[PDB]
Order: sequence, then C-alpha cells, then structure tokens
Amino acid sequence: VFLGLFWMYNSISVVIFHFFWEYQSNLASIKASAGGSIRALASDFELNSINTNGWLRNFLWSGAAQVIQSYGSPLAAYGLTFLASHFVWALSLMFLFSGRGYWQELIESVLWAHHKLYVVPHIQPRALSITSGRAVGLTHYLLGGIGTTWSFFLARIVATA
Amino acid sequence: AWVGPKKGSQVRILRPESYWFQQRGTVVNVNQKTNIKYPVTVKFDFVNYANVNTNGFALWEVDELKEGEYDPDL
Ligand code: CLA
Ligand code: CLA
Ligand code: CLA
Ligand code: CLA
Ligand SMILES: CC1=C(C/C=C(\C)CCC[C@H](C)CCC[C@H](C)CCCC(C)C)C(=O)c2ccccc2C1=O
Repeated sequence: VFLGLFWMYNSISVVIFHFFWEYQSNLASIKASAGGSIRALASDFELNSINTNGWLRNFLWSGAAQVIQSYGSPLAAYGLTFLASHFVWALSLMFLFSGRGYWQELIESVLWAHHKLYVVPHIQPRALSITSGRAVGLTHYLLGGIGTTWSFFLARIVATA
Repeated sequence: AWVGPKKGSQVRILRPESYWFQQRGTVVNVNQKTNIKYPVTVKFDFVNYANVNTNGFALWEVDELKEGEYDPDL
C-alpha cells in the first residue's frame, strides 16, 4: 500500500495535469475572439502535450510564472505554500532514502551528550521504526507533491482566470 | 559462602558492548555455581533496543557500588 500510494500520486498527478492543460487550452481556444474560427491545432495541449519536453516547457515552466511571480500579490500565499510543499517533499526524500539504524546511532551520540549534562530523559529516545519512517516519508511526499500541485493550479487559474 | 554482588545492590556494568555500559543496575540474583560463566543477573530501569531490561553478567563485568558512593542522577 505504501508503494501503491506513490503510484496513485503519480497517476492522479498526471490525470490532473492532463485535465488542467486541456482546460487551459480550451479556455484559450474559446478566447479566439469570435471571428477566429480556424483553431488549426493551436489548442496548446493538443499541439505540445506529445513530448515530455512539451509538458516541461508549455505546462509546468509556462504556468509556474503565476505562482513564482505572486510575491506582493494576494497569491503570495500560494507562492509560499509552493515553496513549503517543495521543502516537505525533499524532507520526504530524506525519510524515504535513509534508514533507521543510522538515526539510532546518531541519537545514541546525542543522548550521550544529554547524559553528560545530567539531562537523561527516561522516555528513551528511539528513532522512528522502519515502517514509521516509511510512513512519515510517504506522508511528507504526498503532502509536498499535492501541495505543490495545489499552489500551482490555484495560482495559475486565479491569476489567469 | 556468597560470591558476587549482594542481592538488590546497585552495580555498574563493565561489559563494553552492553546497552547499559558504565550505567547502573540492580542485582536480582547471582547463581552460586562455579560453572556458570554469567551468573550475575542484573535488572535495569532502561530497556535496550530489544525491549528487555534484564541480563546476566559475569563476575568481572559488574562493579558492586556502595549505598552512597554512586550518583543518584545517573
Ligand atoms: C538542512 C537541509 C536542507 C535544507 C534546509 C534544504 C533547503 C531546501 N531544499 Mg533541499 N535537499 C537537501 C538538504 C536541504 N535542503 C539534501 C541533502 C537533499 C538531497 C540531495 C535535498 C534535495 C532537495 C530537492 C530534491 C528539493 C529540495 C528543495 C529545497 C528548497 C525547498 C523550498 C523552500 O525553501 O521551502 C521553504 C520556503 C518557504 C517560503 C516556507 C516558509 C513558509 C511556510 C508556509 C511556513 C513554514 C514555517 C514552519 C511551519 C515554521 C513555523 C512554525 C509555526 C507554525 C509555529 C529549500 C531551498 C526543493 C527545491 O528547492 O526545488 C527547486 C526540491 O525540490 N531539496
Ligand atoms: C514545513 C514543515 C513541515 C510540515 C508542514 C510538516 C507536516 C507534517 N508532519 Mg512533519 N517534520 C518536519 C517538518 C514539517 N512537517 C521536520 C523538519 C521534521 C523533522 C525531520 C518532521 C518530522 C515529522 C515526524 C517524525 C512526523 C511528522 C508528521 C507530520 C504530519 C502530521 C500530521 C498531523 O497533523 O497529525 C495530526 C492530524 C490531524 C488530522 C490534526 C488536524 C490537522 C491540524 C489541525 C492542522 C494544523 C496543525 C496545527 C494546528 C498548526 C499550528 C500548530 C501550533 C503552532 C498551534 C504533517 C503532514 C507525522 C506524520 O508523519 O505522518 C505519518 C510524523 O510522524 N513530521
Ligand atoms: C482493479 C481496480 C479498479 C477497477 C476495476 C477500476 C475501474 C475503473 N476506473 Mg479506476 N482506479 C483504480 C482501480 C480500479 N479502477 C486505482 C487503484 C486508481 C488510482 C490510481 C484508479 C484511478 C482512476 C481514475 C483517475 C479514473 C479511473 C476510472 C475508472 C473507470 C474506467 C472506465 C473506462 O475507462 O472504461 C474503459 C473500459 C472499458 C470500456 C471496458 C472494455 C475495454 C475492453 C474493450 C475490454 C476487452 C474485453 C475482451 C473482449 C476480453 C479480455 C479478456 C482478457 C483480459 C483475458 C472504471 C470504472 C476513470 C473513470 O471513472 O472515469 C469516468 C478515471 O478517470 N480510475
Ligand atoms: C531542483 C529542482 C526541482 C525539484 C527537485 C522539484 C521538485 C518538485 N516539483 Mg518542481 N519546479 C522547479 C524545480 C524543481 N522542482 C522549477 C525550477 C520549476 C519552474 C518554476 C518547477 C515547477 C513545478 C511545477 C509547475 C510543478 C512542480 C512539481 C514538483 C513536485 C513533483 C513531485 C513528484 O514526484 O512528481 C512526480 C512527477 C510527475 C508526476 C511527472 C510530471 C512532470 C512531467 C513533465 C509530466 C509528463 C506527463 C506526460 C503525459 C508523461 C507522463 C508519464 C507518466 C508515466 C508519469 C516536486 C515537489 C509538480 C507537482 O506538484 O507534482 C507533480 C508541479 O505541479 N514543480
Ligand atoms: C530523520 C529520520 C529519523 C529521525 C526522526 C525522528 C527522530 C523523529 C523526531 C523528529 C521530531 C519529532 C520533529 C518534530 C517536528 C519538527 C520540529 C518540525 C515540525 C514543527 C516545525 C514546522 C516548527 C528516523 O527515525 C528514520 C527512520 C527510518 C527511515 C528514515 C528516518 C529518517 O529520515
């Protein structure tokens, strides 16, 4: 289930990316004017969502202007949540890539430092268990990715619509 | 005659690899048989990573401490 949650995140992220790019493409196309009736392709999605580079340029990098240029505007909160989501997502990487034993030994050294000063907590400091570490990493990964998409989508669709 | 730490007396662990090394524990019982290599059974307030706080130690791996010659604050 832990791995299936990552793959659900991937699946739903691609699904919402497809929907958002199609929605923006349709909004731009219906903004032809009235006279413009040959949309050819145009349809930025239909013309560019065929490459990974097409996505990376015309959807992510293109629409990120709204969320990264939101400082000093009411969408500055979306910008800050964008940054915080990236931070939480890299912290997830921290939890997912690492293992319990190392952190246990680090906590052993820190606890020696505590005992040296007569601090000695009795609820013995133990690092997160293997499953607990995986769960924390997955929670942070989902939070960071979903929050990044949340901030990006909301800033892009509120500033431009 | 009795050999080893007295029952219920605090001892300091001299086993370098023990989870309670140089810490303090209470002696539960000492096996009065010469063939037992680790007779001194010591109980600790702290549990190790295996969630067990009782272990047997050799006679030379425990230092019996007097009633007031150790540090009560660990
Ligand atoms: C000390 C370790 C450390 C730190 C601090 C950072 C810092 C950062 N990494 Mg990072 N990283 C590190 C080690 C570290 N790296 C290592 C070893 C690796 C492995 C190679 C990585 C791999 C990595 C990746 C892969 C990514 C990052 C990213 C980031 C950035 C996250 C965006 C940001 O600033 O959000 C913080 C900014 C804010 C504005 C948040 C503040 C406002 C929020 C809403 C509030 C949070 C405050 C908090 C709640 C305290 C308030 C308390 C109150 C509630 C009481 C940031 C520059 C991301 C990035 O920059 O993408 C381009 C990213 O994707 N890192
Ligand atoms: C930007 C920084 C940031 C953010 C946003 C989070 C966010 C989170 N961390 Mg976290 N963490 C961070 C940095 C951060 N962490 C750092 C630096 C470390 C150390 C490396 C950790 C270590 C860590 C561990 C070890 C664990 C978390 C967990 C969690 C989750 C807690 C779930 C919850 O609310 O339970 C409560 C659930 C509710 C439904 C309560 C309702 C929601 C509340 C009301 C939201 C508002 C919170 C609060 C009111 C904000 C104000 C607090 C105070 C100032 C009043 C949450 C997703 C835990 C969980 O991971 O995932 C399994 C967990 O075990 N974190
Ligand atoms: C096994 C579990 C399971 C099942 C049964 C479904 C079922 C469904 N999901 Mg779904 N989903 C699941 C798990 C599952 N999901 C999980 C875990 C996730 C998270 C990633 C999702 C995420 C998800 C999303 C995001 C969406 C769906 C959608 C759908 C619907 C797709 C309808 C469709 O495209 O028709 C196509 C299929 C047919 C028309 C059936 C016929 C196809 C061919 C012709 C059959 C060939 C038969 C052949 C003769 C015999 C073959 C035998 C051979 C195998 C030996 C359908 C109800 C979509 C939906 O409901 O949209 C409205 C949608 O948007 N799912
Ligand atoms: C240091 C570099 C760095 C790093 C590490 C990150 C890290 C992240 N960014 Mg990010 N970003 C950066 C720089 C960086 N950013 C810069 C400089 C910009 C421009 C301002 C952006 C703009 C940006 C946007 C606009 C978005 C992110 C998102 C994300 C998150 C993706 C998490 C994940 O697993 O996605 C999993 C990876 C994917 C789902 C792939 C999507 C990307 C490709 C191009 C889509 C291709 C679709 C196509 C149909 C092929 C599908 C294949 C399928 C099998 C996956 C993560 C927090 C996204 C997010 O929230 O999560 C997705 C998001 O919406 N970032
Ligand atoms: C860091 C790490 C630990 C150490 C984590 C510990 C010891 C959890 C304790 C962290 C404390 C509780 C953080 C408290 C919350 C932070 C202060 C941030 C939230 C509040 C701020 C936003 C203000 C593990 O135990 C572990 C286990 C398995 C795989 C990977 C890892 C892993 O990566």
